Amino acid sequence: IINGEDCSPHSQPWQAALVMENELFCSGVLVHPQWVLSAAHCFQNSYTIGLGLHSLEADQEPGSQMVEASLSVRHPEYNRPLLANDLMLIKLDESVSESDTIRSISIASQCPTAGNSCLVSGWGLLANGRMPTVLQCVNVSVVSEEVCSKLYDPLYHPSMFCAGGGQDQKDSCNGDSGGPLICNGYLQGLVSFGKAPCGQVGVPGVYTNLCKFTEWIEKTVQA
Ligand SMILES: NC(=[NH2+])c1ccc(N)cc1
Ligand SMILES: [Zn+2]
Repeated sequence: IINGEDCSPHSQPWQAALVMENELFCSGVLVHPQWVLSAAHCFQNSYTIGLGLHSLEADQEPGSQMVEASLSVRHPEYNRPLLANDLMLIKLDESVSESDTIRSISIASQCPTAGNSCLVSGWGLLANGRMPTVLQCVNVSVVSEEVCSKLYDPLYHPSMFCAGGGQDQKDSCNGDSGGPLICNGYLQGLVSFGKAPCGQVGVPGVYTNLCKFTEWIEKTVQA
């Protein structure tokens, strides 16, 4: 997250983290007590999801569950077109509790609207160059489908939407992938990609257009 701040301790209780060896590579979103939503390019044969964590310290977090899983469904249309349909559903090895630091969120019912101020959180690279210690928070608004489609032509696809790109250089970055983008208390999208370096004036970051997969996500979970 570039030019963000420290989220209020557990202000985003749906936020999830994907960890490999000793590091952290992606984030996710708890959209169901047994299902985590993330970005397809974060695929892994097996996962280790950290929930209810303001900091990546399971010890400093009394209320946090480091669950695991292995079943993950990538969208059939991922990367076709290139970078398109970037979303994936990870099924937890076990349900989770419904606590005050771990809560599932609902997926945006309607689609993005330009200028609509939203919020994105994650543990990716900071405004400077490093890894943060606690979840970062930054606010970015949605860009008209016109500006977005033109700015990223031909990579732009209906399964994506831009946000940010303002002169406040607020944007996402490596490590924030899969992170959640909330608008009006709803999960509008997920961190997908964007031109590097991050935080370029006029170059908003692209996210997954979840409103265009509401039917698929449901269908996939109920089977
Ligand atoms: N928002 C961005 N510029 C971005 C998002 C994801 C990513 N992997 C790299 C850059
Ligand atoms: Zn805490």
